[PDB]
Amino acid sequence: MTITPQNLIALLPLLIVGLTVVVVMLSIAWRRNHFLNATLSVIGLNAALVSLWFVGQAGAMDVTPLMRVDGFAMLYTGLVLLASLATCTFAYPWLEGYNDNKDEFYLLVLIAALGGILLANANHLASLFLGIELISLPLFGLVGYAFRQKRSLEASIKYTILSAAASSFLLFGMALVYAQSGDLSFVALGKNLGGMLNEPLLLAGFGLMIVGLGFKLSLVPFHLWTPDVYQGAPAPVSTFLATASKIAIFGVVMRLFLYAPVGDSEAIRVVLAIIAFASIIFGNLMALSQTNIKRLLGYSSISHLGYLLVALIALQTGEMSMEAVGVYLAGYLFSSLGAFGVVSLMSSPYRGPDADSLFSYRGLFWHRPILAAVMTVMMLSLAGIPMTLGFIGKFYVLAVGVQAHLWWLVGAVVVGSAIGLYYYLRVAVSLYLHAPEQPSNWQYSAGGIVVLISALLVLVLGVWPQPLISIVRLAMPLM
Amino acid sequence: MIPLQHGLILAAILFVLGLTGLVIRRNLLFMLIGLEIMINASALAFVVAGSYWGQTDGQVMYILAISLAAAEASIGLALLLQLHRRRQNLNIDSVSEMRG
Amino acid sequence: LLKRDPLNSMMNIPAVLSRFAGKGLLLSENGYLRWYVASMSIGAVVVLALLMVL
Amino acid sequence: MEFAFYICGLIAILATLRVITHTNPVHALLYLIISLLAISGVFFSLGAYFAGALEIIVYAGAIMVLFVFVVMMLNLGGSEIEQERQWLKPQVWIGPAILSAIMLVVIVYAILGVNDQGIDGTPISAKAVGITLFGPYVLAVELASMLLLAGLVVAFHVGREERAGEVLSNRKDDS
Amino acid sequence: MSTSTEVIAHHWAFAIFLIVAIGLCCLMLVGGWFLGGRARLRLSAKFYLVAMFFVIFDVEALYLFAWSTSIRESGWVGFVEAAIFIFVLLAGLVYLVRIGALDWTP
Repeated sequence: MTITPQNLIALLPLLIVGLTVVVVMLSIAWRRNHFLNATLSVIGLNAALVSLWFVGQAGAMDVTPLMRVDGFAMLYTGLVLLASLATCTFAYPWLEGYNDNKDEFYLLVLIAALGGILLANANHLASLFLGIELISLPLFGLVGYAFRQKRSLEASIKYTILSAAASSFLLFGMALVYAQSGDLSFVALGKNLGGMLNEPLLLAGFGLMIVGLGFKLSLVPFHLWTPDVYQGAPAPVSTFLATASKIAIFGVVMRLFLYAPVGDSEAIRVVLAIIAFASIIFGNLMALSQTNIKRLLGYSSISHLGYLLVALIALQTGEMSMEAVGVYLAGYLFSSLGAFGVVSLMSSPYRGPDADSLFSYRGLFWHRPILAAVMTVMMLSLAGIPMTLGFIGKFYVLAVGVQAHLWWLVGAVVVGSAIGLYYYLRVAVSLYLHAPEQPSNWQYSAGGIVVLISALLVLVLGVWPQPLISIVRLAMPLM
Repeated sequence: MIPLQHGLILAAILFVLGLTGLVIRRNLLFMLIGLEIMINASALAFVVAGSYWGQTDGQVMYILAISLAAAEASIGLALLLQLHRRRQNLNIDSVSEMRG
Repeated sequence: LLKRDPLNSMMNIPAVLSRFAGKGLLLSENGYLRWYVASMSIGAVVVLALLMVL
Repeated sequence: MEFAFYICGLIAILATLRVITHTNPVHALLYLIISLLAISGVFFSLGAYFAGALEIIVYAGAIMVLFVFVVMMLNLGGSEIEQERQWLKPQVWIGPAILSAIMLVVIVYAILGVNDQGIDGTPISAKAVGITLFGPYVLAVELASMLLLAGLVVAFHVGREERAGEVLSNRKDDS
Repeated sequence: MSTSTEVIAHHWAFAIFLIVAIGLCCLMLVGGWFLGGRARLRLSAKFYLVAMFFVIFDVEALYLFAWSTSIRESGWVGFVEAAIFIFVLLAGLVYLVRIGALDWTP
C-alpha cells in the first residue's frame, strides 16, 4: 500500500521526532552545546504534542499494513512524548555535572521516544518487533551512559544480554506464528482457524512471544532483570524505562491481543492468568524487604504490570478493560514520574563515578520538604490509596477483574495491595524521620515544578477523575 | 519438495543449541556468540516460513533480524571491550555486585 | 494464658508467611546473569508445557 | 536440491555444536562462519537467494569480522577460563542441556501435526523483496535506519578509548 | 530447479568450478608439503570503531542493495523514502566526521 499525502498528517509526531533527531544530530556535529541541544529536543517533543493535536483534528487511519493511527495510538503516543519530556527535564541537572559527552543522551531519548510512538502506532508484527528494539537499543545507551560507574555497566550488561535473548525468543515466536498463519498483520493471525483455534504451532509461537514481551513487562519468571536494571541505571534513565517503555510495550501487547482472534483462546488466557497471579504476588512479596528505593520501585513495576495483566485478561468480556488500562496507565505514569523525578533531583548531579549513588530517603523532609511531600504523594498514589489517581486505576482494574469473574486474580490483587502498602507507606513515613547526616539552578527548578504539576495532577484526578475518563473514552480505537 | 517441519525443526535445534551455549558458558564473548546463534535461528525460521507461503515478508523480517543482530552485536562487543578495559576479565559471574 | 494474645498471633501468621516467602524469593535474585538466562529458559519451558497441556 | 538442504542443515547443526563446546574462541568463530555458510546454503536451497546473499555479505561478512576484530584486538585467547574447563563437567553441562532438550522436545512436538504443502521452487528474487521493502514497508526501512543510527551512537559512546596510541596496556579502570 | 537442461548444466559447471578450485588449492598445498625435503596488552578502540562503522553502514547499504533492484518498479515515493534514508544516513556520517570518530591522527 502506497502512502497518500492525506496519510502524511497522521505520521506527524513520528516525523517531527525523526526530524528533531536529525536536527539535534547536526547541532551536536556543529557546536556541541548542551543547553541548545536540550532546548531543541524539548521543542521537538512539544511540537510533536501539538502535531498530535493536529492528528486529532484528522480521523483514524490505516496508513500501511505496518501502522494504524487512532485514539488508542494517540493517547499512548502522547504519554510517550510527555514521559520523554519529563526524562529530558530530569536529565539536564543530572547531565550538568557530567564529564564526558552530554548530548547523545538526548539523541537516544528522542530515538527511544520515536520507537515508543511506533509501538503505540503498531498494527503489525514487524512494527511491534522494530518498536521494541527501538526502545531497547537507546535503553542500552541510556543505562550504560555512566559506564565509568561499576553498577551502571553491570546493569547495561544484564539488560543487553537478557533483552537480546528476549528479542530472539520473540522473533522465533513470530516466525512460528507466521509459519502457522500466512500473514503478519494482527487481525490475520487466526483467520484461517475456525473449535480449531488452539493450533499447537500458533500457541507455541504466541507462548514464545509472551516470553519475549513479558521480559519487557517484567512478568515472572522473566522479572529478575528488573531491580538490577532499575538500580544500576541513572535515575532519569530509570524514569524513562519505568514509564515510557512499559507503557508502549503494554499498549502494543493489548492491541495485539485485541485485534488478533487468538485472545479468545482458553489456554493463552489461563497462562496469562497464572503469570499475572504469580507476578503480583512475587513482586509485592519481593519488595517487602527492600531498603533501596530503586529496587523497590522495580518490584513495584513488576506488581503494577501484574495489575495491568489482570486488567488485560478481561479484554474480551468486560469491554471496559481498554479504558481501565488507559486510566491506570496515566495514573502509573504520573506516579512513577513524580517518584523517579524526586529520585533524580536528589541524585543530581552525577558527582563522578566513584561517588555512591544512594538515594537515602530518610530525613528528606528536613532540607527539601517539597520533594518529600511530592514523594509521599507518589507513594500514596502507587499504593492504591484514595485522593490519588492510582486509586482510580486500582478501582478500574478491580472492576475489570470482578466483571469477568476473575476471582483468583481479584483476590491476588487485594492480597498484593495489602502486602504492598506496607513498604509504600513505610517509605512514605521514613522520608519524614530524622537523618543522621546529609540546588538553585533554573532547570533544577524546572524539574521541581514538573514533579509539582505531577503531584497536583494526581491529587486533582484522584479527587476528580472525570476529565481523564472523558478523554480516555473519547480515544476509542477501531473495534 | 521439502516439508516445512524439517526446516522448522532445524531452526528449533539451532535456537536450542544457542540457548545452551548462552547458559552453560561463563565467557561473555561466548554468550554473545550464542545470542547471534539464536538470532540466526530465528531469522532462518522466518525465512523458512516466508518461503513456504511464497511471500517476501519473511525475507523482510530476515533483514530486520540481521539489522538488529548487527546493531546489538555492536552493542554487546562495545560493552565487552569496556568490561575488559575496566575489570580486566571477561567473566560474567564476577560482575554480580548488584544482588537482591 | 491470655497475657500474650493468641488471636493476634493467629492473625499475624499471614505477615509471618509473607516475610518468609519474601526471604525465600529474594534468594532467586542472586545477581548472576547466567541464572537470569536459566530462569528465562525455565519460564519458556513452563509456558510451552502449560500451553501444550491445556 | 533437497539433498543440498539436508547436508547444509546437518553440517550447520554439527558446526554450531562444535561452536558451543569449543575451548579457544577463534576456532569457535571459524566454525560459526562455516555454520553461517551452511545456513546460507539452506537459504539458497529454499529459493531465498537474497537471504543467503545477505548472510555471507553481512552475517558472515560483517558480524563475525567484528567478533574476530575484538578477539584479536584485546588479545583474548580464552585464557583463565580454558584452564578451568567447567563446561566439560557433568554438574554444569547436564542441567541446562536437559532443560534445553526439554524445550526442544516440546517445541518439535508443536512443530509436528501442522499441515504441509511442502517447499516448492519459484525462488524469491531480490527484485520482489525490493518492491515489498519500499512498498508497504516504508516505515520499516526508515525506523531501521534510525535503529542502526542509535546502535552506532551507543557503541561509539561506550566503545571509544579517549586515550592515545595504537597500543595500550590493560591498566585497571584506565587510571 | 533440476529439469531445464541448461541451467542444470550451469549449476554443474558452478559446483565443479568450486570443487576443482578448492581441490587445486589443496593439491598445491599438498605438493608444497610433500616435495622439497626436510632438514597484558590491548590494541585500541579505533579499530572497533571503524569495524562498527563498516557493519552499520553495511546494513544501511544492504537497504540500498534491495532498493536498487526495484528502482524503476517503485515510483517517486520510493525515491522520496530512499532520499530521506540517505539523508539521515549522511547526517549520521557527517556527525561522525564533525565529532572526530572518523579520523586517525597518528
